Amino acid sequence: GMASSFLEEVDRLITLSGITFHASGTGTPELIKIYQDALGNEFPETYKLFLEKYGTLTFNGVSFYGISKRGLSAASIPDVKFATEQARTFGDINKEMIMIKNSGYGSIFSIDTSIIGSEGEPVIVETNLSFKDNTEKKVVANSFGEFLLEEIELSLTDL
Ligand SMILES: [Cl-]
Repeated sequence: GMASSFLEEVDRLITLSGITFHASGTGTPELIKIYQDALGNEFPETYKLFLEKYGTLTFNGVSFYGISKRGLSAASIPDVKFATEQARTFGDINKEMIMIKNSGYGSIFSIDTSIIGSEGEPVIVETNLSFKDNTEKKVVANSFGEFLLEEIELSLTDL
């Protein structure tokens, strides 16, 4: 299914691609457990697969957050614990959301563990500057895996 074919597909696409993908490479089963416990969230299967294989992934300056090289000592994005804790402190996302991408000002992308898509995983939501005021979310992808594949596909057509 989608989750069992996810890593093969991402690799197939990175292989075809001639852009450089920057991956921390530092995700491990132990660190995945530690991040989930710290944030208070279960990570969806495609996100944990991504964490284990890539850790983080940045390409064309498009950055998908995760387990950075410094791990618990990360002091900036693209570490997902850093980003998520920070956003919660500032009210831009809540305790059920895991921040995974920030495409310029006022556009935050999260795994929403409270909103399930059609593949048994949490969807990706986009939230903006007024989230702390109105809590509105926009669904922008059916799962973490599908979101990442969509953005890598876009890189294969657009400069
Ligand atoms: Cl890193």
